[PDB]
Amino acid sequence: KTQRIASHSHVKGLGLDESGLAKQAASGLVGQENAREACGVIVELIKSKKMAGRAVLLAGPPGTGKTALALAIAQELGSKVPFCPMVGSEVYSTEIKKTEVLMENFRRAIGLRIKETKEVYEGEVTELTPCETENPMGGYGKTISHVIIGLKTAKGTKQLKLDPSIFESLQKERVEAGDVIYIEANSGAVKRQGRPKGDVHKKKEIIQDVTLHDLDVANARPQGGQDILSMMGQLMKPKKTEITDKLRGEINKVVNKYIDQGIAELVPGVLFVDEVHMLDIECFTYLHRALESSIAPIVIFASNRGNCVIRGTEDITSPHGIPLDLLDRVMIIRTMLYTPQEMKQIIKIRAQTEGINISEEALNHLGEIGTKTTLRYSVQLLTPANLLAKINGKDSIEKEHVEEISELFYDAKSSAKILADQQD
Amino acid sequence: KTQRIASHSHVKGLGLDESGLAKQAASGLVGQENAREACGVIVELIKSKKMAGRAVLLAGPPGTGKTALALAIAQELGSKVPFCPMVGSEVYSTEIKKTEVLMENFRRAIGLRIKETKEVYEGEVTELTPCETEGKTISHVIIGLKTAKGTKQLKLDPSIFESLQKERVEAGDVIYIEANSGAVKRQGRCDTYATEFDLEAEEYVPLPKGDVHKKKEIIQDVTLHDLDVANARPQGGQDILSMMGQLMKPKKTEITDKLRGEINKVVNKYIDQGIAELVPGVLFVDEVHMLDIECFTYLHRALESSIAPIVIFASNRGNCVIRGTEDITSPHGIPLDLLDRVMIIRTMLYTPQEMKQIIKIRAQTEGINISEEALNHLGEIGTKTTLRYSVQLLTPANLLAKINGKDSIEKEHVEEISELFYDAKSSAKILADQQD
Amino acid sequence: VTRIERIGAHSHIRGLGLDDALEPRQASQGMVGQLAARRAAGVVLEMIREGKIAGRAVLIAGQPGTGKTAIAMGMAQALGPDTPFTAIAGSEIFSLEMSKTEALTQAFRRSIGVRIKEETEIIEGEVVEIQIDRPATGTGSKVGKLTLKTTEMETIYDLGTKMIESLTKDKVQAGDVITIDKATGKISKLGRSFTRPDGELQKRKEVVHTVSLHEIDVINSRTQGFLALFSGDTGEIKSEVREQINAKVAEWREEGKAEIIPGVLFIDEVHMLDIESFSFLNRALESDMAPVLIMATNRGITRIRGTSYQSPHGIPIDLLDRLLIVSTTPYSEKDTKQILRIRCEEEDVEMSEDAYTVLTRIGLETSLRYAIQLITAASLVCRKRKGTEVQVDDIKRVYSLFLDESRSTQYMKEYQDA
Amino acid sequence: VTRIERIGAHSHIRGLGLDDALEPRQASQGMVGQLAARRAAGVVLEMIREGKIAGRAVLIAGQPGTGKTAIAMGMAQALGPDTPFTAIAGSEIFSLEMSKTEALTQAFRRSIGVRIKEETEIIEGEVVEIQGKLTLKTTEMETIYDLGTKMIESLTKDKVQAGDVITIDKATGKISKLGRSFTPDGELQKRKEVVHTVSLHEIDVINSRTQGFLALFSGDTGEIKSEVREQINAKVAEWREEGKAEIIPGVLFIDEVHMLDIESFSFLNRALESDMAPVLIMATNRGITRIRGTSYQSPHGIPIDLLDRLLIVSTTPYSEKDTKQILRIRCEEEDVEMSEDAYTVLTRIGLETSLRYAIQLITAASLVCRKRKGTEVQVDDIKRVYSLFLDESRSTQYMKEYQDAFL
Ligand SMILES: Nc1ncnc2c1ncn2[C@@H]1O[C@H](COP(=O)(O)OP(=O)(O)O)[C@@H](O)[C@H]1O
Ligand SMILES: Nc1ncnc2c1ncn2[C@@H]1O[C@H](COP(=O)(O)OP(=O)(O)O)[C@@H](O)[C@H]1O
Ligand SMILES: Nc1ncnc2c1ncn2[C@@H]1O[C@H](COP(=O)(O)OP(=O)(O)O)[C@@H](O)[C@H]1O
Ligand SMILES: Nc1ncnc2c1ncn2[C@@H]1O[C@H](COP(=O)(O)OP(=O)(O)O)[C@@H](O)[C@H]1O
Repeated sequence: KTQRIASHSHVKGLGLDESGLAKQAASGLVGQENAREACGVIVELIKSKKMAGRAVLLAGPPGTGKTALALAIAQELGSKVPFCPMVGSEVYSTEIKKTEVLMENFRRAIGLRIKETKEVYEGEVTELTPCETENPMGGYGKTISHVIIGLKTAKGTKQLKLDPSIFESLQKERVEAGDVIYIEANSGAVKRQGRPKGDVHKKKEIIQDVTLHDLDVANARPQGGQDILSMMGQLMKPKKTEITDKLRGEINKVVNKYIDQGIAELVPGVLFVDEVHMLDIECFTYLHRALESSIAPIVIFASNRGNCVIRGTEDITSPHGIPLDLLDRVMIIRTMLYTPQEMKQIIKIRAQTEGINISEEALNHLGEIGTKTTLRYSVQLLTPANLLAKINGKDSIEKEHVEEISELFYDAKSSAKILADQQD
Repeated sequence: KTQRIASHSHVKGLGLDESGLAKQAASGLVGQENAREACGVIVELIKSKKMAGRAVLLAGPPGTGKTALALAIAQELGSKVPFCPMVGSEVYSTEIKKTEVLMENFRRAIGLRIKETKEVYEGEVTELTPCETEGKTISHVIIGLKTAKGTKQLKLDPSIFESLQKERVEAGDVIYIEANSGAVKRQGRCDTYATEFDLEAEEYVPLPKGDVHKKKEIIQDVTLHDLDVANARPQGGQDILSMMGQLMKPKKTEITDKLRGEINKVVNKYIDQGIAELVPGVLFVDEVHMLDIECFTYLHRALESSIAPIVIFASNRGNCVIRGTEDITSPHGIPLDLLDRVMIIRTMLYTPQEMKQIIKIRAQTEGINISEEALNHLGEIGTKTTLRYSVQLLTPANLLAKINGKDSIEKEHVEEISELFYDAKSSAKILADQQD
Repeated sequence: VTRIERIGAHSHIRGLGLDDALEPRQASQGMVGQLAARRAAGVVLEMIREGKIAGRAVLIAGQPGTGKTAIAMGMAQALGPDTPFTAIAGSEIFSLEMSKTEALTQAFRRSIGVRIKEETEIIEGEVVEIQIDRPATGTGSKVGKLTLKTTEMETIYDLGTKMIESLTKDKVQAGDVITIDKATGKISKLGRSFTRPDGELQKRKEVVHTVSLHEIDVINSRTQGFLALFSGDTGEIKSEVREQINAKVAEWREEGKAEIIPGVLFIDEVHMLDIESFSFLNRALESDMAPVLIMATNRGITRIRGTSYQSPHGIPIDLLDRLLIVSTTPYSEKDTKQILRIRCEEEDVEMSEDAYTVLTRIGLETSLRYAIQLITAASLVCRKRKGTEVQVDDIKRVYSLFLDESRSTQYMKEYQDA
Repeated sequence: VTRIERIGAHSHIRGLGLDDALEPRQASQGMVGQLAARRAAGVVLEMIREGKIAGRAVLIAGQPGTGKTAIAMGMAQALGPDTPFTAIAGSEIFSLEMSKTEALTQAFRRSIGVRIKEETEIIEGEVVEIQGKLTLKTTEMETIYDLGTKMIESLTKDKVQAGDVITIDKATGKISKLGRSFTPDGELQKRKEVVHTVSLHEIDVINSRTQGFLALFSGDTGEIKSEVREQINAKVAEWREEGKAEIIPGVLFIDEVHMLDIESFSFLNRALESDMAPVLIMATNRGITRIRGTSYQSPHGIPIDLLDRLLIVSTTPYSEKDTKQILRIRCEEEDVEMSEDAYTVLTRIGLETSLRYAIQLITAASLVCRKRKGTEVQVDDIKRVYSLFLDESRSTQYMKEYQDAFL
């Protein structure tokens, strides 16, 4: 019903022309012609899939719309290409080492599409006896490792054989005569307590989109068909670091075994690292070889400051919080500053998605107060003015409403002027 | 199959004369006569076993080769005295605290010597029906063993019989048995069919050769650390499906009150009965100056103990800031507290006349002979920068000499390869220009 | 259809070109220029492939953009199959779970390897089986018979009583490929695709399996799979590896039953590291069993982490004296255009010679890596133009949109933040 | 035959010689000098033997080489066997998996002992199967024991054979042991009155589910604070009211306290103000040192708040005359005789160099004496060892080169 209005929710595409030209106003995105024309080659780089391991850094003043532009890239590539946002502060973890998070980000970024053909056997369950215990050696009495279970379906009844481990796993769960129980080749237990159309034997092709990292965690810890592995399923390991040969060599080898068959198809991902100037220098050290990797997906970075001291060095300062060796690898992108005209236009464009009718005079005043301090302030003054208009009974926002709302809340720069009075 | 000249194999130990004097060049070791006698006293201190907790120190510039001298100390005492190195970077551990690590090392040095006669009973197992029986159980076991050298009969206890029945055992199978009661069992080890098919799988091996009863004398030395860690933990395995996957082996810190007292008492009883003989260990610490001050203040109090063995230290650098203090500096990177009570051994750089001699010893140790000209020029390159540069340059000179087809090394090969591999001094000269 | 394998930065080169006289070619196996570092890489490569010595360290030094890592990549690809090669990063050894020393010596453990020569009996061929063993009045052996056919000849012999359980668990049909092993394992193939016949009637398969040093893990741990797939707990207990592992490997060596194969360790960005690891590298190399390692340092003189003193080449003198440094020179202007051409051939890009001249001037004014990033974005613009060859105007517009660090340095005059 | 206990620095002295008048002897148990330190150590040691008060702290001050640790080890042996004693270094309390308060708290608890008197009878001996009546045999005598139907079902599952030594306790304990005869003692019927001295680990057995694991290693992290006071102090308090058990005080020694965290100093306030707590013997080897973690200058590297809770006993450096006497005492350690002229050179070196160096000169010279095939050391021997091994003050002069300073 309600989209919560994240303010980033309204987008379609970059609005670029079929010939590559950037339209002035398209898809609610106005301005940053060099940025959109610069990303038009990036979306073709990700769509081409031929090249990998190339990073693109976005630079500019705060509030230039680089995050919304990256979201426009993720929405332009479609829902099939995974997009995983991250910040420089997210890599810090007590359980995980600092390098392993950045190491697995490339795994969660890259998408995978697997077609799994499964056979399902459903119906009314009719059992005869269980599997009897056996003495050591001696040949015992045979009658072991064969489970006779009949299934009654509307199409007919068919008797089926099952392994002793399957019935041993179903013995823990409640089993009664006349209940619908789903049986699959995956040794999964699906039952219904208290209670089947189609043939007894079933086959279906289930197309699933799974990231590589999900296969890494699911591969490290099995689903727990065994007793002890099911106890490990009940008690969750907080985190564990995967070895390089398992994370890369083995899983990449079996994935290559699924590629030559043609059933599974691999798709490249997009790794978005925001506020990279706060990232530690160690993640840059590993990020060198991470960017030199052949299977590493394209990475996007964002720099909110011109120059900063490198984390952990405490002495050497570098532009954009990135070392020169790493800054040479990334492709710098410069974003233009917004003009007051495109600010006055983007305020009205924002008012369209918000669903609030604003008069042109109030748009001009919001453009003035937005040019005086910041655009984001005028963005935050939209809702209180309309709410005050609903309280006073007005149908639309007026200059007096935004005057009162702007009078109540103090500006950040004005508060900075009031600050540092050396009192209390 | 091949030793592959691992590290430096030219050190056979001190090999000093019985008169006590040290030769100029003996057993591949050239020079360091004062260090030769200084390390010749401590080996007699360890062989005497009169003192416990002594401290040794090696003071010398980097490149003097005092670590190889410590290897000569280890080779002179022999394989009887336990010797293990401890680097200064291994003290820091996430699961085990540094104090427990150093304590575990002090327990690693000292060891026990147990002389045991190994009685091996192995061969085809033919199980006769037990005679004793009656409130029934087993209580008696009769197992025959047949080999090409003869046949014997051995009686076993019901507990060992259950240890055999734990695995799969059938009639006419070869089994190994030790006096430790451990028995390696293999189902169907003998070569037979009798079933008309070869698909029985298992292991098809012909009847072994040799006598059934094997009497040997084996002297096993076990460090006290493995005894404390082995006895502190239940040390069980493969008897439970859940516990083997449940135990993560956190290696938590042991308690000194119960464990050290218990192990000390039981070892005292074992050595009082004459079964075991306690032998001291040797601890050789590297980069002692890089430890934290807490490891120092725990280190001196730890070595002041009567149960602490002799420890050897080495100082690879001069006066430096103490780790963790960030302010107070002390000579040799060690505080004045621990620098006292530790013996000091002088190690001085070699004169340039021994460069060609050491290079010659490494050359004849590698197995390749070099010409006098290549030894003079290579020696000049060695004394011009450092000995390690020439010693490490000895191998590629023989490599290029073998590629070109020459049986020996020539001055053109060593002087030609010297320009390809830059020494650290020249590499430091090309740098510092603040370029690129 | 496609292998879905994306080409990286160092994936353009395959192998390392060398000659018997140690004369580097102008362009060999993708490597262009750096004749000194090529010959040095051939010397250390021949020395590594010799396997006669172990424990030697070789360091390579070069400025950023000189292609120092690609040489080690060519050494890794040209090292040959079945040769253990360990590649780690300077920051990868830092972990909260395990200590940096245990992780470093764990890499040294993964570098070395052991080759064991064993021989087993493996049956290969189809399976023709008629099972009468299912029905029985009483308890019996229910042996039955078995008929197998192979292109060489056919064999007919009875089924096993111990393996009939594995035969009932696994899928066994007419014309299905199933291989029975002496280890009593389950290994089978697809018989429906081949039959819509291979092997011998009786044949033994002797395979030499290279055993990594990870055997220490399965020896110490209760289960081999858990700690092999993920890190799990920390390393093995002290004094256990030397006693049990050195004793066992001492029983394997010199007896002719197994041999020791040293590996290659590769550390990246060693300029920034703690002094504890630098101190552990020396004694780790002085150990009896140590791999031959190569480390790459791009930066110049830099302060080492953990201390306030600035060591030359970002490494203390103790470790610098322990290894030999091989310095690499930057690429010449004549070799730059050759690198651009071989990258055009590797990436299937067609560019005009004028674009190689202007882009070569860009390689003279700015680092070559930035040009390698310009051609990739320029090829897509050439795809937008629909032409089959890149033009100077397209790559010029790409140079206009994407600005280099040296070009974007003059745009910091805005003073957005400080 | 080499016992674990060996000769060492502090291992040559056994017990602390005292008198009824508390006058330290000239040479007592291998201790010469420090009459004030030995007398005050005897006063505080008598305070430990009385046990009339708890939560006391004694700090000894002096120059390095005055035998601070030797006095503590001397008082440790004079405390008597079968008494809890805990001496831990300042760095032992640091743990990554454990809090800094847990290690110090357990250091205060483990030193306090508890004496419990329990009377239990133990019947142990061999086993003879007779068909259910088992005949128990011993070397001294042999008796017949009749068994009902209760223990038969228990012995059918357990492994019991004729000749095995079995120990059954009227506590209803059952212990099976090896025969230890072909590979016991006393009597079969005996009433044993045993006084079991128990440490404060009762907190650990009550907190933990099983004491077997945590008895062999430090194990679990910090226990709940309420259990150590309410439950433990409640049970022990009721045991004091009933009179079953009697708590015995103990000594807690900490060395090199100059370097410690301020959190430990702030915890020692309540540790000393706690109801039950052992006496504290502290040894500080540095007069003024900055406390780690903060920038401050205070005597003995301790805060001024805790400075008034310690009783400081000053020490004096040993005279040149007493050095020859204590060295003569150290000559009896290795059973090596020295010439009369050797004590002049050894003491002369001990005047300008640390005493421990002179302690190592005799032991290091005795080996060269063995290489000389002589029965007594010579002046040339120690003069040669002085050239082989030099003191720090001598090695500092040769460090003036500073070829590689690593700076
Ligand atoms: N060109 C644009 N078109 C539409 N909306 C924009 C544009 N630039 C910025 N915005 C809006 O401004 C808001 C804040 O942008 P912000 O994320 O602060 O930019 P940056 O990431 O560059 O700091 C976003 O919610 C976005 O909707
Ligand atoms: N007395 C000696 N004669 C000849 N070579 C020696 C001698 N002592 C040491 N070496 C050489 O020094 C090398 C070991 O040096 P090392 O102890 O590692 O130096 P550092 O102590 O500076 O690290 C060995 O390879 C050995 O060949
Ligand atoms: N011999 C070569 N031929 C072609 N390209 C090379 C060669 N050597 C290096 N490169 C290029 O250099 C890039 C990697 O440079 P790198 O080794 O990181 O430089 P540096 O070691 O100075 O940081 C690769 O993308 C590769 O295309
Ligand atoms: N009064 C004494 N009598 C006998 N031996 C002593 C005496 N004082 C000190 N020592 C010996 O001196 C050695 C070094 O003492 P040390 O621990 O350095 O004292 P401190 O801790 O006060 O510096 C000890 O092993 C001890 O045996």
